Amino acid sequence: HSHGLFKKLGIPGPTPLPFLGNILSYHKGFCMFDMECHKKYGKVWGFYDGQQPVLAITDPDMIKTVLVKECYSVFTNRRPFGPVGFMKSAISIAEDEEWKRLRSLLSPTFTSGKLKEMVPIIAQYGDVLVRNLRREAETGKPVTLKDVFGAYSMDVITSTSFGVNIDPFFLSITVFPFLIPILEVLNNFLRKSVKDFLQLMIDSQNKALSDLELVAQSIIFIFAGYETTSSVLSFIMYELATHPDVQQKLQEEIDAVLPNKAPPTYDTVLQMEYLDMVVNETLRLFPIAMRLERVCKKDVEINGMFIPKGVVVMIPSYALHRDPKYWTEPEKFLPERFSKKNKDNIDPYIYTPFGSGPRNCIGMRFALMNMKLALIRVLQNFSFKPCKETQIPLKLSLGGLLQPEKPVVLKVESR
Amino acid sequence: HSHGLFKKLGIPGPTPLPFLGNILSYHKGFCMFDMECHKKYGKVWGFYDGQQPVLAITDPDMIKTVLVKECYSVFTNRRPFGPVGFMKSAISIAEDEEWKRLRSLLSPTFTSGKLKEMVPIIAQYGDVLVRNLRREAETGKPVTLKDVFGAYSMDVITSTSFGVNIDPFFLSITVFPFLIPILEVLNNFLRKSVKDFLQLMIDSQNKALSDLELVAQSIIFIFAGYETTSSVLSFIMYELATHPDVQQKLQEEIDAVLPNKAPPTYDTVLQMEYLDMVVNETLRLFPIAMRLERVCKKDVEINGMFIPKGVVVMIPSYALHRDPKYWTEPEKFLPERFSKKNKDNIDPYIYTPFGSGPRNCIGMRFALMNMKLALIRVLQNFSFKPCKETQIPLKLSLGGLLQPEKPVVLKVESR
Ligand code: HEM
Ligand code: HEM
Ligand SMILES: CC(C)(C)OC(=O)N[C@H](CS[C@@H](Cc1ccccc1)C(=O)NCCCc1cccnc1)Cc1ccccc1
Ligand SMILES: CC(C)(C)OC(=O)N[C@H](CS[C@@H](Cc1ccccc1)C(=O)NCCCc1cccnc1)Cc1ccccc1
Repeated sequence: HSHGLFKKLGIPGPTPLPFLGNILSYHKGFCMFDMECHKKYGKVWGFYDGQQPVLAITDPDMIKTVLVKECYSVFTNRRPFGPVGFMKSAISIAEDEEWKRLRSLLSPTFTSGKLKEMVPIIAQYGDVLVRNLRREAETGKPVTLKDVFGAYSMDVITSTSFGVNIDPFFLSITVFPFLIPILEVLNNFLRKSVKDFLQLMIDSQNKALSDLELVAQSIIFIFAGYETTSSVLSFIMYELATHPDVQQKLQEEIDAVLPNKAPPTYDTVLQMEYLDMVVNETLRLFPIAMRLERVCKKDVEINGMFIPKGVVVMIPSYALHRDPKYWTEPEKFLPERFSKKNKDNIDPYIYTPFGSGPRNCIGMRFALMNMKLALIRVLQNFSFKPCKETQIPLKLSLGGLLQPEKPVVLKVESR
Repeated sequence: HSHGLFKKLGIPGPTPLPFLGNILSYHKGFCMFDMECHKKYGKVWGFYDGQQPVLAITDPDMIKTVLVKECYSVFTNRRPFGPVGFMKSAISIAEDEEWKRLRSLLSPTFTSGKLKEMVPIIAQYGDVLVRNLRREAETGKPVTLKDVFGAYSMDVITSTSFGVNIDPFFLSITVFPFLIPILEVLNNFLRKSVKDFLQLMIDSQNKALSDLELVAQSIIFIFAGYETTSSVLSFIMYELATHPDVQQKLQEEIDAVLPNKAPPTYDTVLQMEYLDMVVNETLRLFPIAMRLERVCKKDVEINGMFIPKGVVVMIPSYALHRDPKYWTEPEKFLPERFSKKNKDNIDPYIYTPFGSGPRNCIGMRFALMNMKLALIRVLQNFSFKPCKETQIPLKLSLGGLLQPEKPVVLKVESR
């Protein structure tokens, strides 16, 4: 009863089936579906997540309009996600004025000054990461990176935020979004554990912040602080192993900036350009968000195109990061794309690993620093080679979230 | 999990039961529940329609703030009603900017000029109403008013709007509002019959109006144009029968303005003050809307009182129309309250039979004229006396909508 929206507007796209819409095309993942649609319809197309119309845009100006120019006015909130419960007060989930309050309350936590305070604290768990790698390296045995990276990722998020130091169904959500309010009325490790980030959240309480709403942000920061950091670091070391010349050229820069295995400081990390080039190129190949979404809260006509209320505007970050119309040989791992000689030829609204506009990743600078502090301390001590069980080429998880199919396993040799 | 909102805010009210909230108190109707709550907690109280918090206000300034001062900004929409289907595009149901468009598109239909055009058309069915009453009067037999009034009400709405001339479950809606989106995906006499009001709706099409959205307004105008007119006219004739002095004093004014049973014109109706006093007093005793509601779309602090987002602000029109703190002997039918000697002592935010602010009854002036044109032609020919089966005193429908329990039946005598 709503599958004729894009047909009325003259917007191309795949023909939706009743109830299901176009979800059956997700059998190859969100990424392959966006790449195929981008090659079939061009700059703009639409589809249906069940009965929910989703409009996809690939025009950099139109992307700037949604993410930056018309953020506070029209494209303020993402697709409604539930059931969440008390997590509705989370900044990544809150909407409209409730989000505007949380954004300002939590913004001063990721400043250039607050990050510099965490470098002396993070430098501890970097050495634990090396010494935990030193054990599984002297013993000739392939290492699951996401395990030793996830242990480092959780050790950082619990101390930077609080100070603690320690060593299948969403498919029906899109088909049955009417069942989301159902589960809300159908209804703890942290609801009392909360009873630094945690400091400022009470120091931005001295229009203040609640407590159940303080826990919700802490849980959110623990999610993204754990899974995103470990998953990207795994993606990086796979590329460094499958491209040994890049791994060595990176090791040469680390030793030049940090001789005698110097401790990586805040200022020494921002000086390494080839390290940032490797991180940015890996994030181009593997944008863990895959997609950026905004809900059209009222009828608009952006860049000469009518968009009706309720439509979910989507930006296919993965499909744009691998578009041959912007990247030469887009499947190859080439960090020289982000060299200061070639960095100018990159549209910031085509390359969006952290989003754009007022609602981008608030912890972008923290995530870049955390991963760079991890790579520096690890590559200072070890080199990485592919193993017999190393999945080459690496398959992406055909499911929902952006992960490798088989875990990344490489050989570790101590320098 | 949300029954502590008014307890946190220090707002009094009845203690809600889990899931049900306070709906069990509706066993005496919305009206008796509001009257008892108004006497128990005073100016402001709160309750829960299941899990939905509803705040009741009785302060005229605070009522003016919600209905008039902060309408476009905060209190723009009513309680979400569903499942409606295509009727979501109806002006009484539409929200935010969609309603603002429909209001302006349909406003010029109820001007003082458009009503004057319908007086020569309505005057036809007034004589049919008399001649249909003349048959059941020469035959000594009590008449069900709502039947002969409903036949007149439908004959007017179909010709004024188009030109055609022809002679149990909502309880679960409040407990299970999560089931409303369910029924929406679960899914005609007028969807093709539409294929004057109907004129202007296409003449306000020559940012225009749709067609399925044109039918939705036509159906809405047929609802209120049928049930409201007949129900109030029944309430009026009961009061005129149970107060024969008022019925005669009204008959004297009608014959003075319209001698020799003159045809009631637009200008002759607005001259009769005692007729308007009878209509206004009946609407005080019987405000068919009972309640006025606005959804708080964002946190506000109106008249020194914090109100959170999502709360349904409610104005108990019935309870305020019978408040002894504003009306002396509020249960008695006394049209002299609206005399030009005493009309000044009436707060327009306490007496709201048609609402107030930008979202009041758009067909207020049409309804007043339609009923007055009906009373004039009927009282010119007949007098009304109570019968053996006349329910004296009249009981109100203890259920949902404001109706009499037993239908109003009176004796009719031709003058
Ligand atoms: C490699 C690491 C990360 C990447 C690539 C990444 C990427 C993203 C992207 C693409 C968005 C959406 C931007 C948009 O919608 O325009 C986002 C949102 C967000 N990210 Fe991250 N993220 C990373 C790590 C983190 C970390 C460590 C945190 C720590 C708190 C974090 C917190 C958030 C929050 C709170 C939001 C929602 C902000 C809002 O809705 O206002 N992310 N991230
Ligand atoms: C005795 C007769 C009537 C009474 C007492 C009455 C009363 C009311 C009241 C109290 C409201 C809500 C006002 C508010 O929320 O502030 C309303 C709304 C409305 N009424 Fe009536 N009404 C009557 C007859 C009619 C008629 C004949 C029409 C013909 C079209 C009509 C059309 C509407 C509409 C469309 C709305 C919603 C307006 C909007 O939401 O913008 N009503 N009425
Ligand atoms: C992706 C899309 C649009 C198709 O549907 C959605 O699932 N919507 C996302 C909401 S799920 C929720 C995760 C969660 C909450 C409670 C318990 C378990 C799990 C969340 O709010 N997590 C935000 C974490 C911050 C983050 C994550 C990744 C990278 N950097 C930062 C909203 C969303 C989507 C994409 C990026 C960010 C946020
Ligand atoms: C009352 C409350 C707040 C507790 O819940 C609601 O049921 N909400 C009302 C929505 S029901 C709908 C009626 C209908 C639609 C399709 C098919 C069958 C029935 C409607 O939109 N009818 C508006 C008709 C205009 C009118 C009616 C009466 C007097 N004058 C004008 C919204 C509402 C409430 C009170 C007054 C006006 C509108």
